[PDB]
Parts: sequence; structure tokens; C-alpha cells
Amino acid sequence: MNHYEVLVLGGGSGGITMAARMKRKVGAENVAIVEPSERHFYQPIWTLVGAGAKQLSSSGRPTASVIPSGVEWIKARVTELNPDKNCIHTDDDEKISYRYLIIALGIQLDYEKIKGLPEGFAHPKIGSNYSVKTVEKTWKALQDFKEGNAIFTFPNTPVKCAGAPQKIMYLSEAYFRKTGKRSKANIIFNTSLGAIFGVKKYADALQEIIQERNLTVNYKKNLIEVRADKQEAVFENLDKPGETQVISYEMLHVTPPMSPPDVLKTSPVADAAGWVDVDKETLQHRRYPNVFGIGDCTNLPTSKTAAAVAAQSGILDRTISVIMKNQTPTKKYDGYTSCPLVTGYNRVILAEFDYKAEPLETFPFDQSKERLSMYLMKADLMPFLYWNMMLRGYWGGPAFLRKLFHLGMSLEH
Ligand SMILES: Cc1cc2nc3c(=O)[nH]c(=O)nc-3n(C[C@H](O)[C@H](O)[C@H](O)COP(=O)(O)OP(=O)(O)OC[C@H]3O[C@@H](n4cnc5c(N)ncnc54)[C@H](O)[C@@H]3O)c2cc1C
Ligand SMILES: [Cl-]
Repeated sequence: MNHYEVLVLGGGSGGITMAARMKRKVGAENVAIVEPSERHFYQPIWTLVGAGAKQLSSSGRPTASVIPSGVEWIKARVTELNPDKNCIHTDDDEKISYRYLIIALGIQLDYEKIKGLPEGFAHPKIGSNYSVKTVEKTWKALQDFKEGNAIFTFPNTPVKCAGAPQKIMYLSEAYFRKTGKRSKANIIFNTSLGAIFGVKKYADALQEIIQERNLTVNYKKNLIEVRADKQEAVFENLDKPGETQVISYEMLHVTPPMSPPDVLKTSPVADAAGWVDVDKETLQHRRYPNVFGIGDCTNLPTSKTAAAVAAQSGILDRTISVIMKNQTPTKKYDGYTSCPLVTGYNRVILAEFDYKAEPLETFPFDQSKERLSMYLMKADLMPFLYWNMMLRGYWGGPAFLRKLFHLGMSLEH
């Protein structure tokens, strides 16, 4: 049975970042990544891809080109987790043991929970920014929009980047004004949630936009059926159960229902809902002390964002180092996360907050305003930071940046 001191499950944002950091602690030959996909994507780009502002090719690189040098890429899927015996099963019929385990399997998309998807994507006028197979269909549907309803959904499940389903709406509405079709478009946001955003400061700002641009937002409305050939969508009224509505669309962006990865749902490392059961502050597993979790696959009570993964990687780096010296972890993860809310083709409301859902802004100015600077940062600077800093283990969030920015705001006050 092959053994690795540190075994990383998943070759995404959290997996590649943790493998880079652990490589410095224990050596590249003592680290392994279990990842099936041959491509690695910076998913935050797909919002602008579906809006036509960015190309899909720029968001992906071969998985081989982000594996840390010297670290073994176990190209396969995880099929079973047996933490009581510190081992893992693999769709190549291979068993792997570990001294420490880092689980970073992300979140799972389930378009099939909606009738009848994904078969409906074979037809025009419908897309989804959440899949590499459908993000370009969002842009094609936005280009070919003539007249009618432009409908954007938010499912009744946990999601990754909760702001993305409404980012493309603001971008679509700006495109309609840009190209002389706003008078023809009826923009509808049907969300299963009862609020536009989970933080008061940024939700109030997003509400100003919704009123100013005459966007229709129906809360507690969930998409249940797509009749793609008919170009109809069926929504259920979560507020009055039993009520359903069939509505035509000239453009339909679908945010799929999401769930923990299937291999984790009934796994011994999951909680009652299927997420990896980890400590809120240290990211160490609550049952098995040599198991750790990071990212969308965990039950960390904060937003599932790559920005949260960056902040979690720094905490988890310390947690495992302290555990490696038999000590007790002291640095607590604050639940930092950020959703770069694109409101136009050159504006971004940069929401940053913590576990208490209170703003934790990095910059001195008020980030609840739409800013060209925050757009230029997200579009033209974050991608470089992602490939070159974070995936190499040199980015643990903007905590140090926030402190030194506030120090200068004390030098001035
Ligand atoms: C459209 C969109 C826009 C977004 N915009 C932003 C943004 O502006 N800011 C932000 O902070 N976040 C954003 N996000 C969120 C961000 O992309 C994710 O939260 C981030 O990638 C989470 O990292 P992760 O490692 O936990 O998951 P991932 O990066 O998705 O990694 C999961 C990996 O696990 C692998 N895997 C799955 N199952 C198995 C298995 N059984 N065995 C082995 N490997 C497996 C997958 O192949 C994948 O490589 C956005 C997401 C989307 C979809
Ligand atoms: Cl760090």
C-alpha cells in the first residue's frame, strides 16, 4: 500500500494551494494530490466569460502545469475514505495511506435535479456560468437576445460564490442598454432566498441598483423545470407551497443546485448533511485528528469562495505545523471571505466580511460603492495573483494588507 506523509484530495484551488505549502514543510516527495481532471480553472473568470468580457481559454491551464514541482499527481478519483485506518480508495483500484489528510474536493453541481437538464442546454437561449460546458452558451444567449424575458435563477441549496448568479444579471442588463435592447428586455431574478445578499451594507447597495435599473426580483422563487424546446421555465413558490408558474424566456441563466461531492455524502468524515466536519477555527476534523478540510467541501459556516480558500490556507498551514510539533493550535480562522460583485462592465462592489457577517473591508475607501478600481483589480490583477501567488503558496488573504492600510489611516485619521 502506497503511503504519503501528506495526502491531498482534489486538485482545485484549495488542493493545489495546500500541496504547495505542505511541500515546504515536509518535502515535495512526501506530498501527493489525487485529481482526475486534466484541466485546472480559475472559476471566477467564468462570470466575465458568460458576459463576453473574457475568453474561456484564459481561465484554464493544464493540471500538469500547476502541480507543484516534485509532487506526485495521482491522476484518479477518490472512491472511498477509510479514516479509521488512515487509507483511501481510488477508481484505479489503488489504496493509499496517509499520516495527514487534506480534503479539498470542492462543491458538486447537480443540473439533473432540474427537469429536464442538462439535456435542455442543447437548445439555444439557455446557459449557465457554473459549468465549462455551458458558460459560453450564456454569452451566446446574451448576444442573440432579441425581445422577451431574461431570467436568472438561484437554487434552494448551498452554492459557491453566492454573488455570481446576480453578477451576470447586472452584466446582461448593462449589455441590453449598451446595444439598444433594454426597452425589449424584461429582466427577472428568481431566487430561493429571501434576501438579495447576506450582509446588510452590501445588500442595501445592491438594492439601490435593483430599483434604479428596474430589475424584477422575486424572492422565495425556485426553478424546478426547464422546457427548453418550448423555451419555458417552471418556478415553484417557496412562499406559498403548491403554487407554480410557467414563464417564457428569451434568455435563461441557470444556477444549478449544489451539494457535497457524492464520495463525501455518506463518508465517515461527513457531518449529518455530507460536508466535511471540521473545526470552525482550526479547520482540523472534529473526529479524526489527522484529517483536515478546506474549501467548498467543508462545513465552515461562511461563503464558499476562492477568497475564503486563500484565508483558510494560511490558517490550515499553521494548524498542521503546530500539530506536527504536538502543540495546540492557537490562531483562529475568522471566516474571512469576499464576493467581487460585478455590477457593470467596469464596476465592482467588493464585499468582504467574516463569520459574524460584518464587513471586513481591506481598503480604506467604502467598498459598498461601485468602483472602477475594484473592477480593474478583479479583472486584470487577481488572475495573476491566483496563478503565480496562491497556487504557489504565497497568498493567505489580505489580512496583512488590511492592517497596514488601517495603520496609514491612523497616520492620517
Ligand atoms: C462562476 C463562478 C464565479 C466565481 N467567482 C468567484 C469570485 O469572484 N471570487 C471568489 O472568491 N470565488 C469565486 N468563485 C468560487 C470559487 O471558484 C470556488 O469557491 C473555489 O474554486 C473553491 O475551491 P475548492 O478547492 O474548494 O474547489 P475547486 O477549486 O472546485 O476544487 C475541486 C476539485 O476537486 C476535484 N474532485 C472532485 N471530486 C473528486 C473526487 N472524487 N476525487 C478527486 N478529486 C475530485 C475536482 O476535479 C476539482 O479539481 C466562483 C465560482 C463560480 C462557479
Ligand atoms: Cl500566509
